[PDB]
Amino acid sequence: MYDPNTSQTEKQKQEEFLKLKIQEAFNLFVKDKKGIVDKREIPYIMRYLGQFPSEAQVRDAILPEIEEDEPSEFIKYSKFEPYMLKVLKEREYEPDDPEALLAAFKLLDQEGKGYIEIDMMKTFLEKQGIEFREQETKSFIEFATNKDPNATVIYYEDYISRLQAFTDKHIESVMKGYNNFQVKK
Amino acid sequence: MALLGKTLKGRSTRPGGIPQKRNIKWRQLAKNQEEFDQLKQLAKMKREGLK
Amino acid sequence: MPPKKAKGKKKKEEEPDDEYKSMTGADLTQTLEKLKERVNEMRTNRNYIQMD
Repeated sequence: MYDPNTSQTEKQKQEEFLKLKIQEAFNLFVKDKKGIVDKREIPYIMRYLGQFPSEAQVRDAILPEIEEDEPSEFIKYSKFEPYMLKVLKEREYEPDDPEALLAAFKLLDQEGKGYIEIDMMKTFLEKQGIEFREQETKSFIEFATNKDPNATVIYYEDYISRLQAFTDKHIESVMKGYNNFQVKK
Repeated sequence: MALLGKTLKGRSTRPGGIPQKRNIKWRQLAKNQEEFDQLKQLAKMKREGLK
Repeated sequence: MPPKKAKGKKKKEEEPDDEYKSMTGADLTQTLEKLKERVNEMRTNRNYIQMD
């Protein structure tokens, strides 16, 4: 997305495009007044900016930084755009290497059979680490199993490939227009 | 914080005579960037004539 | 463990001073016409030889 080793003009163009994209995402989450968005939507926007921050990371670091002197239920665009820009430039919460996901899944699959049981995945996601909600697990099972109602096990390789392809397509679509975008004077 | 003597200076280079010149090349910056901005661009467009 | 690739300085390549830096626009349209069809003379030689 944002290239931190380009020309100064390219740097300014990338920064302006990222600011415009952040503004568009903020507007998509704007419901009552422009410039204020719900706190719960803070991580969600990051996922369109290429960041996949964890709940603990956002609660401990993202929320206190975005929050003003006093705790507010709504985050203003003034404190949202700059923090988002620096986070995206630093790529702090970027999704890990797909090889990392493959290694994690193979670690889950002790026998290395290339598949994981649905119940095993549910137990891992609901009992270890930050437990998912019921809808989170339902969506993960449905989409890992390509929305197959008769699926009994999930093949991690193809699910990871599909998720990575979808993420790349989404990133390119959200980045669409950077070639035609120009620095505003 | 100041009682250090690790640094060792270099040599005592001998050179001699011919001194500095006068003020000659102060106004030659008229076309420094322009040529670089022009000579580079004069043929920099020689590549869309390739794809 | 993952040996994170070093954040080596990007290209910002200094454009080589090859023959591509010679003449102005009109002769670039002429050179255009001079390398616009044929290189597919060669690609089509490839294609026909592959068909044979």
